[PDB]
Amino acid sequence: KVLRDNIQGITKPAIRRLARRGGVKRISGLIYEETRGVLKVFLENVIRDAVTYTEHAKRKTVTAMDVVYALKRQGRTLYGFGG
Amino acid sequence: NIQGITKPAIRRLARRGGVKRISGLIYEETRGVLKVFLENVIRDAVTYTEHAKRKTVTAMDVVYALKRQGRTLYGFGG
Amino acid sequence: LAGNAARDNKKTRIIPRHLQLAVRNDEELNKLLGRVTIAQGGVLPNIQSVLLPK
Amino acid sequence: PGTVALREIRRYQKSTELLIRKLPFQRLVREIAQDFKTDLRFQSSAVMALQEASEAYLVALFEDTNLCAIHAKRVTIMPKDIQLARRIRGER
Amino acid sequence: HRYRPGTVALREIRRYQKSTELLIRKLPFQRLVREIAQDFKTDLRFQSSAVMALQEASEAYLVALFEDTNLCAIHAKRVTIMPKDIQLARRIRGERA
DNA sequence: CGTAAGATCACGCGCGATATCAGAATCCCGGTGCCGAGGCCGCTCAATTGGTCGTAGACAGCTCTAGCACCGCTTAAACGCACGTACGCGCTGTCC
DNA sequence: GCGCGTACGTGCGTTTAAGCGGTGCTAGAGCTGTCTACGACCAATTGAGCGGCCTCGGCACCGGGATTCTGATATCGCGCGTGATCTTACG
Repeated sequence: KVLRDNIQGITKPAIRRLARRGGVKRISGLIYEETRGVLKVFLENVIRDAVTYTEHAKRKTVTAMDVVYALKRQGRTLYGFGG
Repeated sequence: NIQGITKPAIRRLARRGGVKRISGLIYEETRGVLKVFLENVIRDAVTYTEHAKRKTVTAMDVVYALKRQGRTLYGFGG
Repeated sequence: LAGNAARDNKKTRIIPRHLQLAVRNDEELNKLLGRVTIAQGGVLPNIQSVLLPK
Repeated sequence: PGTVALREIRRYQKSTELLIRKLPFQRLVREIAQDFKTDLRFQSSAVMALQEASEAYLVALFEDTNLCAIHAKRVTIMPKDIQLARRIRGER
Repeated sequence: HRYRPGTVALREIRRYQKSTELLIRKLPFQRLVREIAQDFKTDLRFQSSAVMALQEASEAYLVALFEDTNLCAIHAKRVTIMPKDIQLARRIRGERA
């Protein structure tokens, strides 16, 4: 089934909670769309790298190892899922 | 010694950086920052040199140190 | 791109500055050399608006 | 105004549970992956790792954004703050 | 006559951004490098090329830092960089804590 | 006839853009020298092939478990409005 | 510092798709047996890049001339304020 406009699945309360964990107190209105854009860019880069690694492995399923390798590529190493 | 990095030299570096107006305390803050940066890079370079059993720090040591720090430099035998 | 730059600067032999201009002016090369400082490269000419005279 | 903001800050800085909802995030990730190549499947742990990384990145970005906002004698974060933070980070 | 404050600064910006020659005179910088090195190991020698590499790297780093500092100052509606600008820039960079 | 209120023309005073001088910038051009670039010659040292071995990889077949999908249920999560209150914007005084 | 316009918080009301569980189907991953292509190496062969040594020149430098750019001033223009003349109203 086709997928469309899911970027709006990142609802305003979620972004607000995120900023709250970021120590932010007062949030401007225009922040939310900028945050969605930033998140989209980050996901595009990470999933590009992950899908590349998956293609090399000749697999039709993306594995957590792929994600961890992609993150390590971006200088954003992650613990807790292997590697 | 550290003061040998003259205020006007910092002014020139800032100008090349695109700064128009400079504060008085800048100069000293820049001196501190440069001191820290040189400290780290030269620490790594020496570390390499010590491991090379040489009394003469080489340019290759500096290049390897800069690479360690994610500040790769070109033009000295990369 | 460096030869192009050297032509623009009216020189026959490429010097570092041409390499720096070709790299930084080009988006993708600039990204690739994102963590590389080129010796005797210098910086691109860039003056912030508010710093300009009125 | 502003009291519950501090309350929420304390509450969400005490805990670790994820803040972005699970299923919207999964749908977004599936869409983005689809546009890179069709007919991909995901290990749920891969999705969870992606979400962990995204949330960590966004929280750090918001920290830097708040730092930028304070630097401008302001208290409300605004898009230009995010832009400055990402520029200084060397992101594009 | 007299040039209005702030014009020769722009002229110097244009002048220096067009050139690539180093802006810290060599000998003071070299003596600073030797002093800093001495605290890690005694009786050391440096290849001139090594000193030039250090100077290039440091000058480029400082120019980039000043760019970021100028951006920070402009963000605060200001035109003069101040220590808080450098501190914020380095903080966001992740160099300073 | 005579005095008071209103509209228009003339004259005077104040703010802004654009003709001129002048010192500092910047570009172009005649003529010379150089240290780096370019080419040829020797010389090592590097690249290629006859032919062998185990090693890794490709392939095919048997085994199946979490991957996917839907249905029903429950409910925490998400969206719109009253408002007023602190925050954002703009003007202004001071002196660093 | 002062003054004014206002974005959105709390609360309330309303509505909805996100998690649990329950079932059902199943895709290609994972693990055994077959089969086969090829690179390190040894001998022997051959030839090319690096360096030494020659030769040559694009641009720095000098010195001079020519074209440009801010700072200052002053005129033209427009806008605001005041007095004189013409007009209307009242006495």
